[PDB]
Amino acid sequence: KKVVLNINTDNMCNFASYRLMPFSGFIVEKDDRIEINDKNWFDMIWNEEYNKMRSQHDKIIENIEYLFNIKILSKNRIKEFWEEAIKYITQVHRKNPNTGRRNWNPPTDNEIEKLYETAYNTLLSLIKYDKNKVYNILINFNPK
Amino acid sequence: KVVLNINTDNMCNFASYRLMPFSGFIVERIEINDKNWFDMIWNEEYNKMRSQLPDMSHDKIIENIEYLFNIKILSKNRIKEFWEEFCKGQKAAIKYITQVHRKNPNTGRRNWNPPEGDFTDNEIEKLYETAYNTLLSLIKYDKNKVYNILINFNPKL
Amino acid sequence: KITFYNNSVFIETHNGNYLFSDMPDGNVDYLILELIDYIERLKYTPYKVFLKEQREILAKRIISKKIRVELPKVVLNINTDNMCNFASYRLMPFSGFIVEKDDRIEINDKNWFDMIWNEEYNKMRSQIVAEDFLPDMSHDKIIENIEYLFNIKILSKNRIKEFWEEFCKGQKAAIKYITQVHRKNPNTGRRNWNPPEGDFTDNEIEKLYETAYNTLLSLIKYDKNKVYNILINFNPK
Amino acid sequence: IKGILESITGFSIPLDNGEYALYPAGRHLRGAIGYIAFNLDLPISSKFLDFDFDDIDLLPISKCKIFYPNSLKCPSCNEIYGSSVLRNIMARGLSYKEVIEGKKYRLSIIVKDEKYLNEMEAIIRYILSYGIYLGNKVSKGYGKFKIKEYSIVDILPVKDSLLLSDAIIDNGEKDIVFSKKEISSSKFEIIRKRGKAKGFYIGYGGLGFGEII
Amino acid sequence: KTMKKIYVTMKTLSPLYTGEVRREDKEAAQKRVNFPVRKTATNKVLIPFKGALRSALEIMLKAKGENVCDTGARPCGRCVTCSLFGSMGRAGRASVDFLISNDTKEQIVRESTHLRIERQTKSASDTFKGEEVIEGATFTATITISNPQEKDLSLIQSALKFIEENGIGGWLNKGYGRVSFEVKSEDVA
Amino acid sequence: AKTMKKIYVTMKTLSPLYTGEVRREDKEAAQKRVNFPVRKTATNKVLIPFKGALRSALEIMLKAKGENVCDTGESRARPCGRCVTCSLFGSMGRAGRASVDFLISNDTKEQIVRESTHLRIERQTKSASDTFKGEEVIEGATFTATITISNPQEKDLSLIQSALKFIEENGIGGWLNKGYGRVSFEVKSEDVATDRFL
Amino acid sequence: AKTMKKIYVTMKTLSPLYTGEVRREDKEAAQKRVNFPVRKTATNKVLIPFKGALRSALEIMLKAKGENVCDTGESRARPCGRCVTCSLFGSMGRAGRASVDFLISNDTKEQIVRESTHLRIERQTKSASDTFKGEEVIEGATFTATITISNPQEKDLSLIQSALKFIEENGIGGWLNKGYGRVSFEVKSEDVATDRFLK
Ligand SMILES: [Zn+2]
Ligand SMILES: [Zn+2]
Ligand SMILES: [Zn+2]
Repeated sequence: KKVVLNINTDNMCNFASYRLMPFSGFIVEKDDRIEINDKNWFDMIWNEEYNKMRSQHDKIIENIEYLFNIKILSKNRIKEFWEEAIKYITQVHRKNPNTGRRNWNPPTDNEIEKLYETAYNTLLSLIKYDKNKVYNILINFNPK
Repeated sequence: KVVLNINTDNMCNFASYRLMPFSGFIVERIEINDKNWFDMIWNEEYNKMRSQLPDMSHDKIIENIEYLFNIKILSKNRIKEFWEEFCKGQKAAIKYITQVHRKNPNTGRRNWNPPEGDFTDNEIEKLYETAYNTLLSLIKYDKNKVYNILINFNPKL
Repeated sequence: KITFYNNSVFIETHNGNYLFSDMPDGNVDYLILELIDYIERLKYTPYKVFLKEQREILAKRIISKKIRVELPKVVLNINTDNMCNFASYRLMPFSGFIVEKDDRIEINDKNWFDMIWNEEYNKMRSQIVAEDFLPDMSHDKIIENIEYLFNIKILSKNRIKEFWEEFCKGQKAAIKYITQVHRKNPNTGRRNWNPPEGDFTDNEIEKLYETAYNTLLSLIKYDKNKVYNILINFNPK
Repeated sequence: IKGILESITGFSIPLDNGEYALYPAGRHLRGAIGYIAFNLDLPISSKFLDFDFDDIDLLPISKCKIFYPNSLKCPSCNEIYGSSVLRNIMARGLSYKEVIEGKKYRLSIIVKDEKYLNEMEAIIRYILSYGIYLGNKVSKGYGKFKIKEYSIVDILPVKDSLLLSDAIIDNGEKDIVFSKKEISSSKFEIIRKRGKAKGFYIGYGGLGFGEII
Repeated sequence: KTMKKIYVTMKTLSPLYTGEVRREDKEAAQKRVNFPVRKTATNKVLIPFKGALRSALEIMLKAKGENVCDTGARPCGRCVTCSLFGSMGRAGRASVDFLISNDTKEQIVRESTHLRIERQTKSASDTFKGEEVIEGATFTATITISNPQEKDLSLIQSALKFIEENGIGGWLNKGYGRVSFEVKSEDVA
Repeated sequence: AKTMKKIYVTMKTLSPLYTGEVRREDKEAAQKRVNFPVRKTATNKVLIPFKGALRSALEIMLKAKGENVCDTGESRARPCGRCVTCSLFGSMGRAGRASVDFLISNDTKEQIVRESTHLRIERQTKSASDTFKGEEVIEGATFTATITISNPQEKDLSLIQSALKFIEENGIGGWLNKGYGRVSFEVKSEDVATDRFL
Repeated sequence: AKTMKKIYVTMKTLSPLYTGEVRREDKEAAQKRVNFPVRKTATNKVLIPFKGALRSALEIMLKAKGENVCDTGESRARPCGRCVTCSLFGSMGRAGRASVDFLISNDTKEQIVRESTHLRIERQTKSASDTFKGEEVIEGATFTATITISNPQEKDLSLIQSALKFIEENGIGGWLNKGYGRVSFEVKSEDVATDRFLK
């Protein structure tokens, strides 16, 4: 079969009048058309096959004032809550069983866990409140 | 033009493409060709500047290496060291296998690992000769075939 | 310090005493050029003179006068000795390799390239493996077995991650991975499993390894959507 | 001029009411070649400064042919374009939007008289060696556009009664805005018109604005 | 008139970080990498290079003694950096390209883990993943200067040496972005 | 602003040095052979993170001396912006004055990096229960770095040198408790102006 | 916190010391001459692992005493983090406060390193059935190590000294059954400040 180099020949050496080059490419049979392509090629198709396998109320506002005052319920939190939300809030409060690392912000340790719980409560309740009410509530706290 | 100058065997099937990992030399009538060209060219010009095997079947090779691996005549240190001398050429592998197999005239002790079991003297020497003939005939094969043969017995070759 | 003489520059540095060509009185470490008398009249005979072909014949005279004569990235040698003497030239019949780094250029032999070719061969071989890209239990039993081996840390998040990567590469690659992981070593007696936490003996530990083997074997027969919904609960990434 | 331009780097082209042009217009090609022509001393710069010269838009091309009319559907393949191509950029206190690069666009510069061709061929040579920069933030590296092909084919005008680009006629519901920013005059004007909607060439505001397909 | 075209070849010596700015591509990449590198849709790497040149010239010309505005304030329009790298009104003569890589993403861009270690406990308190460019990765640019002057190549090369010593892109204090810039000037008339 | 501080750091290893590979692609390529690869360049030279070690040294020393110095070591801890290491190394708003380069080796991986065998031995039967291969940088291998301080102060160099002697006392890189990473630093400082290039 | 403990140990060798070479390329260079190379630096000085010996000594004695100590010697065993040796030598969530340096010889190679011959003899015949060559460290060679205890306690120096006497009793590394590695220790400790470098 006809054989085509996809490799770059624009780097060479001259030894014994032979224009040689050490190379580490892969030879591919493709339907009576053989080719020898580089490592990048295999990187690209390994990525393509991986992506193909990958194709499958006043107290609430006062709690937000306290929490944003010590910045545990900060601006990106308010944004990503707006971007949303129950599964999000579940995913940003769940304590890691190995390290005990809740994904909130740092603000005693008992007060820290109470404040963390306070956030989960306030975050869950505000999603209970309808849109616009929370939206307005959240604008003067983080305008975005 | 392309002349591949390599065996197009050992073709695995990643995804829907029959690939085959390779490392060789492109030489310009362009001709991709393997490490044997570099051995030939290196010997040729290195001496031009100095001017002032047994053949046993592949199934029987695999079965005998499996048998000697179970009774610990061939071990992971031996399969790795023989692979290192096989990468150094087909003449260093002959020297290494001859050095391991040889009976020292004063002691009579071959450098193989002794078998594990209840084998008598003639059976032990027959298995030593089996290891010699098997690793001697294995060299007659190419690097990829040698690699697929010994990669089962030693997974970190 | 730069003095003068009859055209002579006499630049003194901290390293060496150059003289570009009356003669001076100090040491003229490097001299740059009847002149033999100009050499012989000059105190502290120079180390190495810096001298169209008549030059070379003159240099032979400078060679005979017992004076060194030169006729007009750091490079290191990783070579041998061998040596030879042909046509008044100490030689070496060697062919090799010029390796270019950021600061050094080194001259290496073919043995270093064989070292590099062995490494590149061993690198290439461990990229393409087999056909990249069974028992059976119920789905809920698979859930409680993965929960139980997660609690006792036999099946960990890293093991679930490599299981998902070997499952995306296909069925046979994942079969090879679990048969490698559950491989009891005949000369050592350990498998490639995380040992469970808890007060256990050898029999229930071996049984738990067997149910880990059977659970990860029976999960392979399921499709990718069920396996993804089975393993996100334990490994969220 | 028949050719294909590849967006090497993305371009940002803002419009009023919040939106961005989904591809570069012919006014931007006209402006950028006018900037190159003043920077090369070629005598076409006074014609550029004139805004009613016919003597001399960039629509995306498809997997087929050219996309036709904010979405632009393909004629044959019926592939869809638009609102999957715009991308938001928040960079150092600025929030703009751009188009992802790596996409291929048409060439439309049709010289009605032969007398300036050489001139047009000359600036195409500059583009063929250096590239044209269309859009906002031109000096920041944005808006690069290489040429992949170049040829010259004469064209007879329309012999019919659609508007691929936009048009300027009477009073319209839509609103089109272009500008004039004259170097060596210190003058910039965001000039306003209304025009019609989309879907030779002119009609009827400018040469590099109207299109009849 | 004449114009000056400077081809900037760039070799990477220490790993390069330029944060991705495309929001949809960022949030497509945030499930895996917390700091995606600035990437094209042609899978190439973008580096802003007019800001680094302008800032280098501003600090160097300010510490020399010349009257140059400091951005970080509107441009004055009368200084050297306003006549070269732009002012609100007068456009800049020096259009400076993005530093486009000659290679694609899969050869030069790697996901790398970075830490935050507690000082007393001496364990990894925090963790993140950021994309970075490998070293030896070659980037190309061409900058175009219309109506050049005598002090045109020297200012560009001096700002280029300031970027070699200081770095380009983000994470500059940690050692990221230390590059070497070769050059190639030509005059087009 | 008219002057800058250039600290050329030449560091040699008295103990074997390990720092861990960070690139995932490089690390997953390396575990087919080795379990703990050393962080290297794509130009095969060894790289060590350096700003974190100097910053951690200054935080521990300055906290133990008694200055009002914030701690950025804890999880998601915020720098205050008032202490001397916030001014010297970085703050949440103001950038760091010291642009600390990476520790770039002079030699490549074939000269200084060597793969070795580490163990885990049972205490009762005295047998090697586990075994793993890890790369390390050899002893006497030299590394170069450059610390560029813009807007310098009088006491910045004393702080950097004190942090360097603390890194000699503790170690740099990983596996510091097992004896790895003990180093010796040479310092060449100099005052420059910023318009040497001009 | 404010202070840290410095424990300088100077260990002299009484019976010959072997600690095996770890580097695979240094091994493969040295197996053409010596079957058992000694652990060595690139600056030709002998390296000995020290943290594992002290840790294993403390776990063995504190387990025999009956104290709550985990074992980190079984296969893939993880430290709990609540023991007494878990504080000194580390756990999964916390590092060890006692950073223990490698034992590095004051002399160099080719001065304390001596290559020797070892035997295996038939019991029925009394003939040298096997022979190998191993690289040892001579007796009287002096090694120097430092232990930096970051957060000192009252019982750290006593625990370190007790582990040192156990290393004297058992041997430090290598063929400890045959009699190799029997050493003795000299201890000099001081409570230095953490801010001593801040002049
Ligand atoms: Zn200005
Ligand atoms: Zn602070
Ligand atoms: Zn414990």
